[PDB]
Amino acid sequence: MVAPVSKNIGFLFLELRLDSKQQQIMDLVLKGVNAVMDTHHRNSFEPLHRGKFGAMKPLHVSLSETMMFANESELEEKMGRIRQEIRALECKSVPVALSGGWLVYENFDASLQFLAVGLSEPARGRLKPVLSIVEKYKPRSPVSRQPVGLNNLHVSFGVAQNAYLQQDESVSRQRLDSLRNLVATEASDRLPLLRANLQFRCHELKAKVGTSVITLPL
Ligand SMILES: O=c1ccn([C@@H]2O[C@H](COP(=O)(O)O)[C@@H](O)[C@H]2O)c(=O)[nH]1
Repeated sequence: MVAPVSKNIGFLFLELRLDSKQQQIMDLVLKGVNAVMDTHHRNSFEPLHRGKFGAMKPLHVSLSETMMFANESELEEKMGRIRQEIRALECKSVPVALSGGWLVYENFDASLQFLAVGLSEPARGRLKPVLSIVEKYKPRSPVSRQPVGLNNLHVSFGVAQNAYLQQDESVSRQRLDSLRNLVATEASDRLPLLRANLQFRCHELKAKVGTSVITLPL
């Protein structure tokens, strides 16, 4: 069939649309990181804020794991109840800001390594009511190995292929840990610039509902 996996799946997130200045800042930051990757013969991080023809692509804050409901109608009803419960909050908007240094997250099959920065403490705190609403409605049997919560809220800014994906797991983990050290020690000088400028106020959430993306106003 068509989309047999994604038909019952929902996922909640914040959409971060970069203005022209934020785009230029991320161009500059990632160019400096990738110069360091070149120097050290590592894979480069593809910038996540630009697509084909340099078209701007929004970044995101994931707010839920991949949620697999019993059928498509249950997915749509639960997403609608999340939409209403989020509207019912006093929240007119949620702020997004980052703090700390570079983090590198591996995806579920270790093929991709995401260069990211964690959300600042007040930004994570403002999302706790939203995260509670998600926890109330998510399916009890998870299909993701990585749950999404206050402890790992982040924005990813670039993504590299794991060159050691098909090597021994110990070799790949050693290369990932030295990569984490490498970007932190050698490619951190523009993080104050990134943290000062990659700040957002979101007036709505987004959800992937099956194959579609819908908007949940605050
Ligand atoms: O604590 C975490 C949180 C997320 N991820 C992974 O980081 C990737 C980037 O997620 P995101 O930036 O799209 O939210 C995803 O593959 C996710 O599974 C982790 O490895 N650990």
